[PDB]
Amino acid sequence: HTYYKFDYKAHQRQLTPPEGSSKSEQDQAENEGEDSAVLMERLCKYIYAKDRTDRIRTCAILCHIYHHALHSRWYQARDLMLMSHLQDNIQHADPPVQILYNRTMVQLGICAFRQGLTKDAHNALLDIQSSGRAKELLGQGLLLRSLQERNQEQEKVERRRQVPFHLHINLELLECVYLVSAMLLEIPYMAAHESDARRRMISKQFHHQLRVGERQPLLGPPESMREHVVAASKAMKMGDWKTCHSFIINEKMNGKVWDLFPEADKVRTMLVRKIQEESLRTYLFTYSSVYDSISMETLSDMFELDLPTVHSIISKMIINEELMASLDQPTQTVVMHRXXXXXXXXXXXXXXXXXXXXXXXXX
Amino acid sequence: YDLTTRIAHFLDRHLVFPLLEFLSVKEIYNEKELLQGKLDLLSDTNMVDFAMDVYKNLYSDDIPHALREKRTTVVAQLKQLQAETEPIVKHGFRQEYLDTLYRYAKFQYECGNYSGAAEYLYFFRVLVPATDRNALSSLWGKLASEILMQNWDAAMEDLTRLKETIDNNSVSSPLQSLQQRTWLIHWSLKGRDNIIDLFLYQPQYLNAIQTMCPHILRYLTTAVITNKDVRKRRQVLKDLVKVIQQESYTYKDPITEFVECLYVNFDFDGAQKKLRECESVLVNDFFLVACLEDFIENARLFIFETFCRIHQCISINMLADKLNMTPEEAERWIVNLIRNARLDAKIDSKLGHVVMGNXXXXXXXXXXXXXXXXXXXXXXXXXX
Amino acid sequence: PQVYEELFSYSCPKFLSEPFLQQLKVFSDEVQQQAQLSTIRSFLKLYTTMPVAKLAGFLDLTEQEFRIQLLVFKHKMKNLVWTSGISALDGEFQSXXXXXXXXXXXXXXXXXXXXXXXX
Amino acid sequence: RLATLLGLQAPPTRIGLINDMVRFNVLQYVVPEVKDLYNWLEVEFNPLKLCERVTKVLNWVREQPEKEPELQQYVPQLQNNTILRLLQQVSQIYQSIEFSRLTSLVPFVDAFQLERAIVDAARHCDLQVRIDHTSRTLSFGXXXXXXXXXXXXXXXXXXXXXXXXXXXXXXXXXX
Repeated sequence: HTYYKFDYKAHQRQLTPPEGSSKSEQDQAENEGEDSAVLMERLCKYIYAKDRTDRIRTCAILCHIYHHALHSRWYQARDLMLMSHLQDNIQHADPPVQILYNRTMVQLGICAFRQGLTKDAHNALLDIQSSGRAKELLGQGLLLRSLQERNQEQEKVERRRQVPFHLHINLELLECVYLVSAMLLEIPYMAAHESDARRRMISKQFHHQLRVGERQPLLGPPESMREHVVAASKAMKMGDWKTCHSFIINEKMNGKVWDLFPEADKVRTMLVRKIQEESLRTYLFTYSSVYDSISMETLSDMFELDLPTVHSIISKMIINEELMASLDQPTQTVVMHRXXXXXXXXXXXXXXXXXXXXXXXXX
Repeated sequence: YDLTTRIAHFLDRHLVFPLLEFLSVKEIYNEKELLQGKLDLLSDTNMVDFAMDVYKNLYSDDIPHALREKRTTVVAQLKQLQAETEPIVKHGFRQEYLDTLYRYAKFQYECGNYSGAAEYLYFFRVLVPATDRNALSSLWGKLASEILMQNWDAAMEDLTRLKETIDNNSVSSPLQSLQQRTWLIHWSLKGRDNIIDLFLYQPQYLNAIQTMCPHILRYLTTAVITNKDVRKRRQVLKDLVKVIQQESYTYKDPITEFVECLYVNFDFDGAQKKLRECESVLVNDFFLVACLEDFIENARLFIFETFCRIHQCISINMLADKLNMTPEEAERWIVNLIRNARLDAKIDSKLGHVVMGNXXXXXXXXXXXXXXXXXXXXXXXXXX
Repeated sequence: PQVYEELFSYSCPKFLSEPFLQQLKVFSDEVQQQAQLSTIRSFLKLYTTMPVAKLAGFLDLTEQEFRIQLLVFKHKMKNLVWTSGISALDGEFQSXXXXXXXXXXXXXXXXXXXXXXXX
Repeated sequence: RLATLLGLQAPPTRIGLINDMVRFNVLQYVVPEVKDLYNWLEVEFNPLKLCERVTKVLNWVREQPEKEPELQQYVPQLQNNTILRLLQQVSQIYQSIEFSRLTSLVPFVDAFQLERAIVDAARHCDLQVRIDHTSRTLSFGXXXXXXXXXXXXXXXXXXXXXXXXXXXXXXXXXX
């Protein structure tokens, strides 16, 4: 009855609980500088024991992680999760644990994204957001629609264990978050592939949806949230970062996806920056064909990215992808479009490998 | 950084006091924190030599009661143990004798006489009931005492005796402990390329005993980053960036995490500014102090190489101005680096121009093509 | 060389196997000296103009320190590798036919294909 | 499918559609400025004078309550068409023109937006370019190679003309 709420609401429930109660009482706990945190960690420490059952123990643990992930720093929660050591246990069962296992995963996925760690967030959410049935996997579904299903009631009452709406977290927020991640991650790697350098292969969430839109007979101006994200993606492809930033709000505004966070301004500017970076990357990837040379000053001004970031991103990427590109730091200029001799050498190597393989079969 | 937390952070007694004394000796004689805490900590224990040093100037004022009590209780304990061991050598039981050897070891160690702590520690060799517990624990002890006496040779030795020993359990960290000791020995003994391989390898999730959790993060991180000669792209990428387990240690000291992210990401100026920032703290590290100047210089050289290979022609003056570090200093560093042959940088300071080179050219490509053709021919022959 | 020299030193016995007939190991030593030279030629120039310091670092590895002033010029005399601008005041070394080469490669490719088809 | 769905015998081209626009009834009720615009862009397009013509024609549309309303919502695509034509024509006029001059020659919302447009025209293959950001120049094509194959492409065109000319001469022979 506590964890899913804010420290305030919780302390209201607690205060109001104590006002009713007689002044004389017996309490195991000793008062601490933070009343609430000590309550949660207190009952937490209580529940877990070697003797204690996994369903109860694991329940406790999950509640800790949920509360902590909401009201406390993310790293603490991560540490708890990896130290707690529940892989088999979390899945089964605890009756209400399933929600905690997926609910707390969602929550740390959300807080890590609030911290503007994209690489982390996409790591976190992929398993659970691959689910078509995810709405049900989070234990949020209208009771009625499955109440006609589950009947007879004897079996049915046990089955309908889905969590309450107040506990439940909106799906649109989660999905938009993950898709925003998968966008930032998979777009430059896609673009480069469009470039055909093919140094590395990356997968971006919501990629399939984008493909469907391209093959669609009709292309409408964005209405659903995934369409706003979509437009932001294509905008990144063409190198308009301003358009992309605009679109996310437009998709978001109907969605109300970004409005559901208290720090929304901070994350707006943070995302604006990360998007500036990755869009700069994407631009460079797609347009290096027709451009033999570049200007870091102009690029810096136009992407609104200070040169220290620009030169860094470009040099890093070029070195990582083995791109035939050359940068003069002195004049701040870049060079491409080359190597032939080296390429041929590589091909020869590959061929040799194939031959060796064939020999194996022959043997 | 605050001392309370650092001293608090390390479980080991030697780290607890030896580190305080290092911080005190290492940086400023005047500062209170190294001496006050070391004084108070020593007064909690049986070593009057350390206590005598504290008594001496730059140390907490000498107390007659503290020394006499320690000294006398020691005389008594030594007589006791001497007798007990006499009797144990004379019930003919291996376990009791082993305990006596161990207990003489403990007594000598706390008393601060390390040579003897070692001798009587390893005297438990013969009377070991089993190699794995009797013998491996003897190893852990020789390892502690050897680290504290500063012979890392011996540390590696008892590391190979321990990890060479036939019975090994995957579940037990002691793997962790031994990794830490080996890493530490390598680090104390171009880049080793061993230290980092060790430190990066695993985290017990249990107290190091030998290595501070932060200590493993920082030692692993810096040693790796400086291993240009040894390190693979994977070694930067495979064994550090991509290594999820090591991430645990890394999140402990985030300044080092960002330092490594900066380097891997090509912003070497940021990386080197972090390093400049931490330098004063890292010179306080009892194990790291001696290698600091070397590792940072190596990292700088690696950064220069990354810059240096990617550009055929460099405007040196501009780089020095745009470096975010002084141009003259950068030039001096390059000059120092070059003779070692670390860099094939073609540099005149005065010109400010730098130029590095990695029918002839045309012939080169042609040669390569011919090479591949040869390989193909070989394959054909093999098939036949 | 340091490894090469040691290899001769350890497997001194193999070389000896009569003793008068091979009193001095003459042939093996001659062979080793040729062997040492090949790697330097392997860089084989291909650079129009080369920094002296890079050359010095590479020639330093060779046992004689002064060889590069001498060792580099000596290499030019051998003609295995070509040095341009050597002995210069600057002190920095400078470093249809193509069609024929290409045609040659094409021929090899065809030959390989023929063997494949015939096979 | 939708083109067949509108009783159109086949998907049309913009030139085709325009001819209906060309027809008098569309023309007769059509504001004059648009007929002029059509001349400026579709009939006699010359880059050395298009900017001026547009500058003198664009004032009239803004003043009109109705014309401006029709115009306001097509500014973007119109601008795109005009600039596309300018890039093509510049591709015909030049071999390597300065970035300052090329951007200067054709009006743009911003210098960088002009570069964007130029590349977009290149990706859609309305022009082939190589942009050298170092020297601030653009080339409508290693250097000698690009000159050799430009020469070949000129020689070919010349031959074609000669051939056609010969045909005409044959007719003159009869005269």
